[PDB]
Amino acid sequence: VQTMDPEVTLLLQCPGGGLPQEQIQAELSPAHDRRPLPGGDEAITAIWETRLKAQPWLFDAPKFRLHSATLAPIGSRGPQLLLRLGLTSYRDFLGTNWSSSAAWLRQQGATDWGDTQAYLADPLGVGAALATADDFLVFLRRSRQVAEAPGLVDVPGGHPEPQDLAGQLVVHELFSSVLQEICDEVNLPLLTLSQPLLLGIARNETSAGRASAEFYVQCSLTSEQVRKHYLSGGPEAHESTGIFFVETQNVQRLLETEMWAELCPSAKGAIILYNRVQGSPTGAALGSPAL
Amino acid sequence: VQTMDPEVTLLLQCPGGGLPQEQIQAELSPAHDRRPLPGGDEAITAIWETRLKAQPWLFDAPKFRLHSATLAPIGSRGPQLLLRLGLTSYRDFLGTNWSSSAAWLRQQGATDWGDTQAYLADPLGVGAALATADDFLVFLRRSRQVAEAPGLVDVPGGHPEPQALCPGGSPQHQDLAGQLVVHELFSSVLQEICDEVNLPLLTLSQPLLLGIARNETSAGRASAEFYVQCSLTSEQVRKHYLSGGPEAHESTGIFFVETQNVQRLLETEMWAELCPSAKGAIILYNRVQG
Ligand SMILES: O=c1ccn([C@@H]2O[C@H](COP(=O)(O)OP(=O)(O)O[C@H]3O[C@H](CO)[C@@H](O)[C@H](O)[C@H]3O)[C@@H](O)[C@H]2O)c(=O)[nH]1
Repeated sequence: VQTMDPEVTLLLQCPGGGLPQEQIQAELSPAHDRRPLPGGDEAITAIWETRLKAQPWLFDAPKFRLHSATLAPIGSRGPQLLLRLGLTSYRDFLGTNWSSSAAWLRQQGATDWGDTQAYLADPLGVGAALATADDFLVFLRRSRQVAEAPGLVDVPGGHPEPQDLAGQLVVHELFSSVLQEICDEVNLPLLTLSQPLLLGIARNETSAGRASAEFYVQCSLTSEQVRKHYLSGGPEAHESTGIFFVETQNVQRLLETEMWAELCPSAKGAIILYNRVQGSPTGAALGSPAL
Repeated sequence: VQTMDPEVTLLLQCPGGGLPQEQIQAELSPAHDRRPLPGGDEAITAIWETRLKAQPWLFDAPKFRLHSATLAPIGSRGPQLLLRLGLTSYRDFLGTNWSSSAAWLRQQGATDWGDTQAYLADPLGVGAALATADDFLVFLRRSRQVAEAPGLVDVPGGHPEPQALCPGGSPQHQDLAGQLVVHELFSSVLQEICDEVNLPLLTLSQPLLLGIARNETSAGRASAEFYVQCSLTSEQVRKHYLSGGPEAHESTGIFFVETQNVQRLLETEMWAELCPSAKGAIILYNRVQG
């Protein structure tokens, strides 16, 4: 499903209102992993060592890989969504998605396996349309020290990391990770946050199609209280350089403004899915039983 | 009655031909319900929470409980078959028949009440040998997201709903008339075929009951197995099933087998793809319909 702004495409769009954790299953399997490059993965090793010469402190972290997502039959007795996930890493991401030869990898991939992403790490990111009690969406200015989308506008992010029921632990890890990041980066108490709702999955084409799962999260605080909580942490309590707010009523028309050029690809996917899927009621995160 | 597959036993085999709906009566009574477990129904509650953690989409719904069945001599006035039914639920079903203690429950029941099923929920399922105009039986492959027998090949079937006779909810035995219950059993069969195969009701004949088989992996849970004919051919049936794409249904494929092969069906590698309840339907079909 192609959207406007060619930086962004939609892999998954959930039905209206979004989907809760309880209606989602995950399948985590080696069959969902990246395919070994044509040929040899030491090309990844070469890039990793070429970087790391310039930045010796770089560390490789494990990530979930998105292979595919399938919506179930409308109003069915099973889960409404199945996520097929593999394992990948930051090292493989730098060596494939962000490598110069990334364009070569997608063509050879769709040729060989009939899937452009077959030779790409495709780590699954997470993002959130965080809505305030007085109906604003929260945005964050990225610090200029980052190589990816420097100085641009973002939404609260995250990165889940790997640790029947196995699939539910993964589903749980994904949903928990967006709450954990909102608390850490925006400095909000967990009590003030609703249970997240998945809105869909968007692909960043500037990243050669890395997907990001986009969630809706409601905050019981007003836009003024959030800002205070954010600032009260001080410059070192968050890795963004500042926060601001846009009325939910103005979010739909937002792409007319000069702000859209400020937004990073991930945040765009979040806004687009928010406008299309919209929100629905959920209770306090603390009121839901943890697994 | 040993059926020959240790996964299947026959509780009842109908005459003919199979029995039409007009010849069958149901009696509901709280005496046909499950006896309260010695430990308690709290053991059922613990198992329910555990199953929900793995599959949150599971829902508890009321079910008919099969207690027993009795045939009468043909020519006798009134029903030739009486089904004695209780009320149970999907929660009780997972907490008893699919409990790890199931074998221990069947023993306690045998000792105490002289009935292996005494402490088991035993919801009554329905299934259908569905023949097409060009003489194939129809088969469907189960999803992996089901609570039991994931990924196995099955016949059309499902659970009759007591809540269908009294939409008010929380059903009592006195709220459910015998003839309406028998009707719900026969109608749930036709409706399952319509919903999962996307076949029009007008193409389906009135189901004939072949008998009742037990699923020994589910600790003897019983299913009623019906014979139903379709006026459409295998090809047309496949087309109907295919409209809407793979996500039109939760089943993952439709398959056809010649009725002549059905007789020998379990000398074939197809047999090893079948869940127990589908094995029950084939064994009764072969025996009652040929
Ligand atoms: O009350 C219910 C009923 C169904 N489900 C779920 O929806 C699915 C419905 O499957 P269904 O086929 O209707 O019941 P099963 O118990 O899963 O399957 C058994 O019952 C069917 C009809 O009796 C047979 O065809 C199958 O072979 C037999 O395995 C179940 O797996 C469950 O996941 C519930 O959560 N609560």
